[PDB]
Amino acid sequence: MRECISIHVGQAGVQIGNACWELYCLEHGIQPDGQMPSDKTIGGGDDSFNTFFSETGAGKHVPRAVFVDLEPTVIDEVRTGTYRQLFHPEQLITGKEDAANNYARGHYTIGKEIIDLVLDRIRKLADQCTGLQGFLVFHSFGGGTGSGFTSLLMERLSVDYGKKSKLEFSIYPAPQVSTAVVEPYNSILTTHTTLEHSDCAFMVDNEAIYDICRRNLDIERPTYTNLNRLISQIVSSITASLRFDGALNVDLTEFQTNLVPYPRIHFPLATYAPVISAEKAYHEQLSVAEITNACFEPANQMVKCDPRHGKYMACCLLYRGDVVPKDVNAAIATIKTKRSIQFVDWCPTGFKVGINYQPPTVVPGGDLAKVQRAVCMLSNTTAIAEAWARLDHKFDLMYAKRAFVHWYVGEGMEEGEFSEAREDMAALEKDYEEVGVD
Amino acid sequence: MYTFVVRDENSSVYAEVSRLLLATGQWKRLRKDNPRFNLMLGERNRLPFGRLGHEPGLVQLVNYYRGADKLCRKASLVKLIKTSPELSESCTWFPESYVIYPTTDEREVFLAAYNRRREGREGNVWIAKSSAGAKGEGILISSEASELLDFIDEQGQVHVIQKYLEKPLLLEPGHRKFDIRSWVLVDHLYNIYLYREGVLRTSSEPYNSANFQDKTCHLTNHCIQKEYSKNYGRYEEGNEMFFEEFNQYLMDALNTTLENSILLQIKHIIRSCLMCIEPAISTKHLHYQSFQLFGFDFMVDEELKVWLIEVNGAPACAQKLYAELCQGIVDVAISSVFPLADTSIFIKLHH
Amino acid sequence: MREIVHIQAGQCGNQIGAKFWEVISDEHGIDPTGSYHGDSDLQLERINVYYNEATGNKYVPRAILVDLEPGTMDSVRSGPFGQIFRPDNFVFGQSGAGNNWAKGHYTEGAELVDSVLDVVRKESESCDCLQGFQLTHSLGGGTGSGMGTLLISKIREEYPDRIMNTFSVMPSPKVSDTVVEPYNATLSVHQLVENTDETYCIDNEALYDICFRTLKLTTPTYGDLNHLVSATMSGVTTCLRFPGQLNADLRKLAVNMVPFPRLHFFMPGFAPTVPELTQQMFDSKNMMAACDPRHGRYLTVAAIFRGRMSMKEVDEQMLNVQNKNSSYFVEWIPNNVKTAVCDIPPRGLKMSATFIGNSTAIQELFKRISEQFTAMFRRKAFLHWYTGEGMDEMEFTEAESNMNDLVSEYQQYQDATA
Amino acid sequence: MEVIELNKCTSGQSFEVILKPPSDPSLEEIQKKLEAAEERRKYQEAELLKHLAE
Ligand SMILES: Nc1nc2c(ncn2[C@@H]2O[C@H](COP(=O)(O)OP(=O)(O)OP(=O)(O)O)[C@@H](O)[C@H]2O)c(=O)[nH]1
Ligand SMILES: CNCCCOc1cc(F)c(-c2c(Cl)nc3ncnn3c2N[C@@H](C)C(F)(F)F)c(F)c1
Ligand SMILES: Nc1ncnc2c1ncn2[C@@H]1O[C@H](COP(=O)(O)OP(=O)(O)CP(=O)(O)O)[C@@H](O)[C@H]1O
Ligand SMILES: Nc1nc2c(ncn2[C@@H]2O[C@H](COP(=O)(O)OP(=O)(O)O)[C@@H](O)[C@H]2O)c(=O)[nH]1
Ligand SMILES: [Ca+2]
Ligand SMILES: [Ca+2]
Ligand SMILES: [Ca+2]
Ligand SMILES: [Ca+2]
Ligand SMILES: [Mg+2]
Ligand SMILES: [Mg+2]
Repeated sequence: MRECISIHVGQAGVQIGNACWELYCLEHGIQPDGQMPSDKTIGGGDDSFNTFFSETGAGKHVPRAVFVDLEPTVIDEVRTGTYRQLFHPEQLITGKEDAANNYARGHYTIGKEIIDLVLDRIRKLADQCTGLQGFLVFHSFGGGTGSGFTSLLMERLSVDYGKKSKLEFSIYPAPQVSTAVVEPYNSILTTHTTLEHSDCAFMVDNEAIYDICRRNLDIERPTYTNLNRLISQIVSSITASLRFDGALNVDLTEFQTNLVPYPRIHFPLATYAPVISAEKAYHEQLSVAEITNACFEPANQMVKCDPRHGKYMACCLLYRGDVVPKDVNAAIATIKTKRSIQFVDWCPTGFKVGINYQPPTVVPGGDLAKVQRAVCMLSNTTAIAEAWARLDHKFDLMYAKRAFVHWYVGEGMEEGEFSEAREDMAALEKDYEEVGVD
Repeated sequence: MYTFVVRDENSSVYAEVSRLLLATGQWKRLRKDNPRFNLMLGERNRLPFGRLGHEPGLVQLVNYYRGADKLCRKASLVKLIKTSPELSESCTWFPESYVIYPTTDEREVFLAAYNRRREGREGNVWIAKSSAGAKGEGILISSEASELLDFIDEQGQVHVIQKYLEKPLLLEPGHRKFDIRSWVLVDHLYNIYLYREGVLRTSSEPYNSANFQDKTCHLTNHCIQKEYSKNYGRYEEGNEMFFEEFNQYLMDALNTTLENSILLQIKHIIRSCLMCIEPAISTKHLHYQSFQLFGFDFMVDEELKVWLIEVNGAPACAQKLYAELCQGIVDVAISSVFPLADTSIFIKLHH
Repeated sequence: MREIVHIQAGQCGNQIGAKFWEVISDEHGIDPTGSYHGDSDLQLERINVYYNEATGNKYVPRAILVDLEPGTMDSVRSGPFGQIFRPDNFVFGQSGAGNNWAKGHYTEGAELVDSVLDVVRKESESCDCLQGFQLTHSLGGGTGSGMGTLLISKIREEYPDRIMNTFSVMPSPKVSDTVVEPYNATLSVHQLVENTDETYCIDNEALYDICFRTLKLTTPTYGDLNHLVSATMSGVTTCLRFPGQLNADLRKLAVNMVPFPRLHFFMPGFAPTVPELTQQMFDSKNMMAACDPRHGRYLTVAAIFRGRMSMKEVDEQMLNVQNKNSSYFVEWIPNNVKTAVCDIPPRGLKMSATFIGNSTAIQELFKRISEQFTAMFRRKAFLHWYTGEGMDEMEFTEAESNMNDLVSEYQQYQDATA
Repeated sequence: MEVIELNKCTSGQSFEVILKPPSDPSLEEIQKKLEAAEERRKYQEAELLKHLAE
């Protein structure tokens, strides 16, 4: 058994981390006090769920997680929340002045002051690992800590742990829930600095999560808690293969080899179904072919783009609940009849499929209904480059006039890092084009 | 009120649609890159489809279908025809055609059938075309394959070669060739609307079987007959004959209708072309919605068989009909999504 | 825990400042004794931003009161809450400033300023993590204007990495009670251009018209004008005093509101259904700076709604004003209007809507002052009272050039396209 | 439609479905990066403190 360490950076990263860990505990049967009645290996074990949970002699199960934010408002609600006793105060790290939605301030000014303490506390968790896989990093693109400090930590993790794999879960900025005008700048600057250190990054556009919550859960103005509860679902179905017995994506390395044939194009599109509101008296279950077919509708994607106008290079199907391989191959065959699914010449037209018999777990009181079969699709389609085109254009409009740039220079960044980062994503947008376009 | 932007200012059709929307009193025009628009009358090349449908609180509409290029360009159309089961490489209404690149390429395909009919001494006059050429240039006809792709390796753009219509229906008086242009509007619901009024764009010099040299007996394009033509304008003004008079000619001269004799074939070719790509370009459940106006180009042989020769995704109208069509665009494609305050000119082709 | 230090200088500053502490003390449930007796406990979650907590859970405003004459500060010590303030934070002189910016900045104010920064420095070191400073003052007088901007420049020297905010009453287009106000205002604007991060511009003619035309008070007073200001100061600082996340501290607000460092002068507005408020909030008749926004374009905008309301409607209504009036927002700053909603309403009202615009139409205020300044300075009228306190003429020229440059910048960005 | 690499266990099943076959900076350089940024900051603070001393 090989371990994974999760790192939660900034407000978004932490609040999403705390929704993921609550969901993990319900899925594995761990209580708020870290006690696992189903666990008969006391104070130890090489079970696959031990990839995410340590174990004390007293029988507590501790997340292999570190939370870091440069202001304490958010992490302290973890210290006082219903899962407070899950963590050791040494896994939670606070500044007192945050990055003020300023990449340069989280990366250069404040990141320099705190990066070495975060690495120490990470190292203490890595010390008790018999064979570390790598890290899953949760953060936002728009925040100053999420963008600025995250990219600095990835640079340092690539040397302190040069061989380990690094996976990202990144929140792409959406104006309907965004906190700052500068989020396009922070997104581009951190993507450029982080790109050659990330092995595989699953980006969630808050816009898509927002309108799913509106349309399918009938929440008229979704909150972060509503967004995070759905986000945790998709995250859990992606990490389930690391925490449960199986033979697909059992190692962080498999994510890259199965989904990322091109190192720079390491941004898989996630699509999830079914998202059904829990208060609707009830619904008649959907087929395997129906939720599988929902995975090709843009209204269910974590990022709103049109895969029909690009090419796939890989596709995984992660089912949970009452599903068997017969019904899957039937849905796939019939779905390739009616859908535009064009792979690249250089790759086979195929689907890797995983099934876990445990139906999806839902949080009590949440807005999502207990289903008995769900599916998450991971497809590496060039269509996700539409998200880079949107951001790059917003970046361009403001930067042509140097709007807000003085806030970054004032922190010691040079104007040239702006042009450098923008030229990188210009290349990336073109790389995406040569692959998926004729 | 509603907002819209104009990003191809040299479009005759949507130049007039813009003018009619402003006369509404319910539409205001922002400029190029104001993103807070309801409707985008977009550019022809590299229109940013990825930036549409991402403005909170605004239903957005664009006058182009992402992906309609695979049908509106020659190389793409032939690949579409031959590789789509719905449309068959044995397609009856599309002329024998082959994609061939200068200097995936059907050039040895092409002369296999060339010699096959030389063996049978059947008609062996082909034609080579491209998307880059215009002005009746980058176009050539001849009987011997040898120097017609001696002629396109002479260029560096992809060109197609296509069996030439050697026995076309020829108007009299004149003994002259012609094309038929039909305008079709696909709205956001993918209703296929056919403009009741077409036009025959005509040649004004008798069709000369004997030599392909001078391309004014051969190429019915509006401009070459306006530009290298003695009698451009004699029989009909502007070499534009419209359906009412063409109908009367076929009746008087061959005892048949237009609707019967030709239109049923046109409507069938349109349905087949656009339903074949619906799964690939429909915006039914997309964050933005599309409509688009196409111009189909058909030719008719002597047996009253209709042939499709190309589809135009950014078409121009005929001067007599700009008013009627352009307002039909507003009522069916624009005011369909953006209602205004308070018979028909299209043929719906069901599906 | 992200504490602010409040300073009020001159008569105007101390009056406005005094009523500001009345309004937000009631909002946070503090009584004139400094003891809390409120209903909810969001009243106290961020009370440390503006109040020092002291013995017996007595809450003392982190406020410093400054003037060159004792009169106006006897009035505040007499007022409803005059007893809430720390008596050592009254820092006062006896000479006065004589409506003379030079006296406030260079001579009379020089004698008193080091005692003010002594109190500022003791407040600041009782701060777990000082956020910045906010000053209330007039630009037309001598103390708030001349000594106010001296305090600012001295505070920037000791705290160069902290935010500096001002609420600044500016000369009015038609109304004046002193002859030399153009000189005092121009000399202070030059100081503010370079040493503040955010300035809220207020003038009395606009505040008066609201009082008379809208709230139908037959004979408005400075007291009425001052309740208006203090109500909108409570509004613009709601996101700093109550749990939220948009514009929750002074630096984050600055990053979202100031695209270019010199254009940090804002138009405040206030109002009074949800479609009702959002129409009011954007009307010229509801802003307090006597500039019409339709004569410029918004570089950024911050809208704050208070009370309990359908945030779905608020989100929908703001979107409609943006898409309805796109012409008045720069197209090269995407999504430049940000909305915050806090549940606790102001007293008397149930749904508030305060507006913070960074509009290039503020150009008009600086050109009004520039035209007055030049008409006097071209003839050196009244200048001997300033050079008589030691000033050079070139100090006036430089201030004039800088305010004219500021006007050119606003026009530059008013014109820019994408 | 081949169904290769089938694996089963108590918790679930895995397999592949083919439809059609085909046709970093040093640690030293990092702090040198953060020190050049810290230099530029203090050069800026110094010029302001000099300007205010003036
Ligand atoms: N989905 C989701 N998005 C969030 C959450 N919190 C913040 N965001 C988004 O992230 C952006 C703001 O970044 P934050 O994470 O709050 O900033 P930060 O990382 O804490 O950095 P600083 O506060 O500037 O130091 C906006 O685009 C928000 O919409 C969250 O809990 N869930
Ligand atoms: C239709 N557009 C006209 C706008 C009228 O604008 C205003 C503003 C004010 F601030 C006052 C005002 C008030 Cl309200 N209270 C006062 N107490 C002592 N002085 N003083 C005031 N002004 C001094 C100069 C005066 F009285 F000498 F005129 C005022 F009267 C009109
Ligand atoms: N296989 C064929 N046989 C006979 N004539 C043909 C032919 N293909 C094309 N033509 C004729 O040559 C002319 C020019 O061909 P084509 O339509 O492709 O040029 P073009 O792209 O400029 C038309 P438009 O200007 O409307 O886009 C046509 O009007 C047609 O009459
Ligand atoms: N709103 C308001 N404005 C005032 C008040 N007192 C003075 N002013 C304004 O400020 C100017 C006089 O400045 P003042 O505060 O008396 O000067 P200072 O004491 O030297 O700072 C005039 O233009 C008035 O419009 C007041 O109590 N309220
Ligand atoms: Ca165990
Ligand atoms: Ca690496
Ligand atoms: Ca003295
Ligand atoms: Ca001293
Ligand atoms: Mg934060
Ligand atoms: Mg053409």
